[PDB]
Amino acid sequence: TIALSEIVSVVNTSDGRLEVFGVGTDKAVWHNRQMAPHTGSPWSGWSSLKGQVTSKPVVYINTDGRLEVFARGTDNALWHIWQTATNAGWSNWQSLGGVITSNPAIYANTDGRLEVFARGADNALWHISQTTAHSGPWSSWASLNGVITSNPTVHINSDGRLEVFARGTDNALWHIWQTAPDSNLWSSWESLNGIITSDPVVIDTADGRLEVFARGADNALWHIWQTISHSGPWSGWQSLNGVITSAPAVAKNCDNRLEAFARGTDNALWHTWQTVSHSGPWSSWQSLNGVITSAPTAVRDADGRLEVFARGTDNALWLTWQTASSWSPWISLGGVLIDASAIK
Amino acid sequence: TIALSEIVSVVNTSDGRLEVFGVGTDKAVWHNRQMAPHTGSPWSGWSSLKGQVTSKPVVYINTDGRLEVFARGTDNALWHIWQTATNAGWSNWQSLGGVITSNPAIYANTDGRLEVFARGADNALWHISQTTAHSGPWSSWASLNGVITSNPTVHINSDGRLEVFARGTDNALWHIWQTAPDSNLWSSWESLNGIITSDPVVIDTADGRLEVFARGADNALWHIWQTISHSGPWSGWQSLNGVITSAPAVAKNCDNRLEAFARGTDNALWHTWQTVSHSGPWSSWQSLNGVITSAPTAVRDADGRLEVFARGTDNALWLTWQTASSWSPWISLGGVLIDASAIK
Ligand SMILES: COC[C@H]1O[C@@H](O)[C@H](O)[C@@H](OC)[C@@H]1O
Ligand SMILES: COC[C@H]1O[C@@H](O)[C@H](O)[C@@H](OC)[C@@H]1O
Ligand SMILES: COC[C@H]1O[C@@H](O)[C@H](O)[C@@H](OC)[C@@H]1O
Ligand SMILES: COC[C@H]1O[C@@H](O)[C@H](O)[C@@H](OC)[C@@H]1O
Ligand SMILES: COC[C@H]1O[C@@H](O)[C@H](O)[C@@H](OC)[C@@H]1O
Ligand SMILES: COC[C@H]1O[C@@H](O)[C@H](O)[C@@H](OC)[C@@H]1O
Ligand SMILES: [Cl-]
Ligand SMILES: [Cl-]
Ligand code: NA
Ligand code: NA
Ligand code: NA
Ligand code: NA
Repeated sequence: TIALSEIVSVVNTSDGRLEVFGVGTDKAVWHNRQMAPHTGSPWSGWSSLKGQVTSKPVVYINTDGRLEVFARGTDNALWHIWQTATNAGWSNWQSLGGVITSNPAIYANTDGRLEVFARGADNALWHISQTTAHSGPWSSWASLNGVITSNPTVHINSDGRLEVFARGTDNALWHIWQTAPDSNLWSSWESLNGIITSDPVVIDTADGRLEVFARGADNALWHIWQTISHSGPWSGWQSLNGVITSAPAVAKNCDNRLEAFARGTDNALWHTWQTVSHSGPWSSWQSLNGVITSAPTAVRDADGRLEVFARGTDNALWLTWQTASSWSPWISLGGVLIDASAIK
Repeated sequence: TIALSEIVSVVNTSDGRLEVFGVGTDKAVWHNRQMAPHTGSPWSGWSSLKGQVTSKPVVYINTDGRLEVFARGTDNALWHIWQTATNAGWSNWQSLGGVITSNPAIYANTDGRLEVFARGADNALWHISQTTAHSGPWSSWASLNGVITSNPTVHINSDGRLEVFARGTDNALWHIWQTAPDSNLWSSWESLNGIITSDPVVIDTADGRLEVFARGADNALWHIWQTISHSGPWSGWQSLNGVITSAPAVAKNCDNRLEAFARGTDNALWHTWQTVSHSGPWSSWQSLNGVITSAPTAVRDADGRLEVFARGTDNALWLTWQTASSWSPWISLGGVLIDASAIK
């Protein structure tokens, strides 16, 4: 099992609007977007992209600005749907085949080719990629092996090498990396040790280091980071304390200070942030209230403010954001969302 | 002729350090970099990359994080030098041949291939590109025609199409764009009218629109923007007032508010900024003091603060940056820099 998942995928679009993707009771993918590129913009409301999915739907932005959404289908294949033009209309759902047993994880190679990572029936990590920048057709499926028990997460190093993170059968954090940008050549799997009870979250720091956050065996938030830009050795695990009842979400303030969000024991949203600078010590955990039934999802908007989404007790998506002094009261974006995570 | 040029090229590197490139009295390219990814970091001091150049040296970051510097040689060919590894050592200077009559202008295509633009002996716009992502070999040279009387500037649209801007023989702003990302297919040249007396500066707004700044016939700062994301029609010219005696420089605050810098009639650095938000009205012009002998060069650092470089009366490079309340007093980074601009 893993800590309670994020309920939506969010992106800050090429025209600076937040757009959220979730799963309805009907197992279709629904999306909601800001009208305007500003904190507190009015929202479209929920509209259906249809499909029938059995994973979290995961949006990624192509290097040409076109959104593309990846999800496991009811047939256990990887499916996708994409904008035919930047912030315009959508394709039909198309199958990329395979059989997958996790949420997909996506990143652009330095050459503009999306690469998708997902667990297989064998609990190994599999991958498939665009054969040309921001376009089909796609490569054959292949395996990067391992034995994983969490959803995988991918990020790019500051030298353009993709790196993937996942929990192992021993409940340690494991990782594997490209040996060169855009490559089909990967490292061996390596253990970063620890005992983790959530999906891992990966972010690039202002100084080009990967930093991974995960819930610990004690339900505290832990983190570990590359000690040199795009390189090991890693720091070894450090606790950020708290007692959290969901997966964490992490985003960068516009001054690059990291901020972590998670559900607390009182079912409120809690957060901890770097103080002073992106090199600064972490704050005490503080409450942002709400009563939430999912992990929070955090994103920086076009005004450089953090916005956080979470499911409420009514199964609506609710939203709070940074103000000059504080955070805004929770508002409802409505909808009825399910946790469709392929791993729970 | 054109307004007095920027003296350096600056980048925020893949490990969040500012690195500045200039030309010495010896016509070699010199560089200076922050030790640490923070406002007020100590600097390396000036070190030589050698070469013998007759343009502003222009640094660009490859999609794999490797810096690459482009300059016209004393032989009037395009030359370049690149990091062999991300924030590591440098190649030898290599010729990309051709004959050019402007500073080079560089952007990455969505597929990771750098494309370089420079004026020819015929005063047409010429271009050359990497044949593969972040690597040689390079394409043949070819012309995009036109007749230009300023250094060209290139930016990518929010839909991944490169667009180039330059002053025409009629002193209007002209532009030309790719018809598709990564394409060799371009539009016809189109006039945006106006009368401009500086190189144009181009920036992408938070909402995915190109906005161009240039000095006017009245030595005021003017600007014009795409009215729709990655699309015409354009806004038509609007004055931001001031009386400026250098080219302008523009950067984005970490909340995406645009800020323009230029030398004033008193030879001090002056600036004007968007107030409230990236959609907000522009401030009155205010002084940041100094006595400068170049256009300013503006960049946002890893702490989300603007830093501005300018040549002093002693021909040293000086530096001021945003503080909580104000701006820091000018400090000297030393060196002896010349304006090597291929167009003055
Ligand atoms: C990232 O996991 C950190 C874990 O490190 C382990 O070595 C500790 O025994 C354990 O403490 C209960 C932590 O959860
Ligand atoms: C973020 O959740 C907002 C919640 O606010 C709570 O105070 C309400 O009782 C409850 O009302 C349905 C909401 O779910
Ligand atoms: C994201 O919300 C989608 C839901 O919208 C609701 O308004 C519908 O009643 C419901 O259809 C049964 C959908 O699941
Ligand atoms: C961008 O140039 C704006 C120019 O627009 C011209 O139409 C004006 O006559 C002229 O006013 C003196 C401005 O410099
Ligand atoms: C940015 O320029 C700083 C200048 O400050 C001036 O106040 C000094 O007189 C002068 O001293 C050499 C410097 O060039
Ligand atoms: C960027 O500064 C480079 C200059 O460094 C100076 O210290 C040297 O005297 C001078 O060599 C004649 C260089 O041009
Ligand atoms: Cl668990
Ligand atoms: Cl002039
Ligand atoms: Na954006
Ligand atoms: Na905060
Ligand atoms: Na950077
Ligand atoms: Na300012």
